[PDB]
Amino acid sequence: IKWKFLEHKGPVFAPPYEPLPENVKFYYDGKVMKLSPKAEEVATFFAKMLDHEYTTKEIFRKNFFKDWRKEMTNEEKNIITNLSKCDFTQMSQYFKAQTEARKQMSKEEKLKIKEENEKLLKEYGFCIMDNHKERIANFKIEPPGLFRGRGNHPKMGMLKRRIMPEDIIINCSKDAKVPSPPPGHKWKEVRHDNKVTWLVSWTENIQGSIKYIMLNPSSRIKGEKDWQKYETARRLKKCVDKIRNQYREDWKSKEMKVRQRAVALYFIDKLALRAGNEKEEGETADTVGCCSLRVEHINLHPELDGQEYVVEFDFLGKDSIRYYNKVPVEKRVFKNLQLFMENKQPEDDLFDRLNTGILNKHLQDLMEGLTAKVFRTYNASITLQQQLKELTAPDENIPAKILSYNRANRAVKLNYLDPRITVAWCKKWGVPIEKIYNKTQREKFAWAIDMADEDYEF
DNA sequence: AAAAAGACTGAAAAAT
DNA sequence: AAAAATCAAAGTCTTTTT
Repeated sequence: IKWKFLEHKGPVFAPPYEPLPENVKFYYDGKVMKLSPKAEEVATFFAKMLDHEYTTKEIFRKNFFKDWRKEMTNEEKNIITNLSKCDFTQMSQYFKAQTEARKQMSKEEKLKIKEENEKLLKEYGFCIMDNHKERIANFKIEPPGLFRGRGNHPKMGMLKRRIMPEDIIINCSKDAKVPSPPPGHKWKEVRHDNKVTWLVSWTENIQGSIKYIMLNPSSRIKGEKDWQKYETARRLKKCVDKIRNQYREDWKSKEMKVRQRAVALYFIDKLALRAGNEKEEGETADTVGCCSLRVEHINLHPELDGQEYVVEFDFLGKDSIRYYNKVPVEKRVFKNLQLFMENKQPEDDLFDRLNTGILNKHLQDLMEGLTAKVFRTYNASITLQQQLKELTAPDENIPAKILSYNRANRAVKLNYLDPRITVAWCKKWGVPIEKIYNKTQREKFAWAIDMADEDYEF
């Protein structure tokens, strides 16, 4: 269970489309052409992005072009058949202009809207869960627009539709006043599931996944998970030795399987690679993680740059960010990597008999609550802790120590670091927490800030 | 088993 | 005064369906 009482106001739907001004025009093959409202709206999306690289990608241009056409009238389809013939320049000029306008505004102008914004947030940015009011992270529904997929996402440029109340599922307690939908509408459904943490959800049309409206990080519901998250990592700390000794043993098994996971566990532990869940071949942008590494991403070097037994990792991880690395591994690991590449083709899984489910199942068996990602938290937290002891100058000046903080903070993000660690250091050294964590971080880390002392040790 | 369904960081805008 | 400086996709992991 996640709560007992949950009463909130529902989402803020996207502002309705504002038709272009008459003077603002669109040209096709030199000719002028007034676009159907729907076709117009979609075109503005593209127009506002002509100043962006997205518009230079062929995947984007095509995905946009096709989707735009599905919204055109029958005649528009007949005419507009070449993107290269469409002229969005004037539309583009307009929006840029509009943006300039908002920049060149009176303080009188600026303040009004600023207060306008405060009225929405005060009303729709909070909810009541149990005894207290809580802040909501994202209370507005994602506006329609063009999909900004990262990397070579095969769907970038696709049209994200406008979410109606009819697509919205509301969640709140049974005894709560149900938020009423916009006049003339209905929610998709209303449920009272005290097992989930979300207030609102809906299915996004581009990938068919479910989007949710949840609470601020400073939430008890959120905060509590984070607290639990670091605890789990602390527990790994104790069992890591036992764990490292076991997979270090599995490196010599008569079961490539036992060996496949062990090696992967190694990299994860040692290099902090991500689990690597399989992604839909042809529906997503190809990035990989540990378990999903392919033969082609690894290249072994018996000896290299004076280094002996080097593994040359070269692939695209999360967000299509390239991970290149030369890693001197332990012999049995290096060799095992040869065994794993034997008679395989590049386009093949390195860890053919392994997956995140399998791996995590094993980790769980080793310690309840242990999943791959825990190694990233654990590795990051411990490093900062130890680098803080080692680098903090015991007779320092508040600002330089903060440097020490950065230096310690170098070899190691607000996500993989038990905040209590920084909370401890700041007290022991009398460095105001305010000096490291800003208002919001203090908001978010209030729990670590209050339940940890100069004596804290991750 | 495994797929499918479900529940939890980048980058752009805003804050002399 | 003005200008220059400092939200939502994409993963992981769990639960349900097949």
